[PDB]
Amino acid sequence: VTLRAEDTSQDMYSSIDFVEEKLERQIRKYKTRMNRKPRN
RNA sequence: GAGGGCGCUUCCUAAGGUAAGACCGAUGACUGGGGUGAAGUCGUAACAAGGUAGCCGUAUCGGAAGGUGCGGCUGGAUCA
Repeated sequence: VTLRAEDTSQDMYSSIDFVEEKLERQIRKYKTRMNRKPRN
């Protein structure tokens, strides 16, 4: 898979914070999108 | 002689002490919860049949979201 992340906050430190946490929650979205190649 | 102040004790008796509380405030080592703020860190849950739909009352096991089970209802689905 390929997935980029050009996102924002007010602070660049807060963009590193909330956007890399957004990468964590993206992999949380990518659990069944990765692991569950069976949906049944 | 009567009566009279004083003569003359007591009654109630103001205050002070006692004891055994109760009330109410202040106060307090450490400590339980809650709210606020970071943007640490743990996590996939709750949201779509939101990734095991849940949601209750209840018992019980988790660091924690939570789980297991008793029974009930859609404020639930593909449509059963």
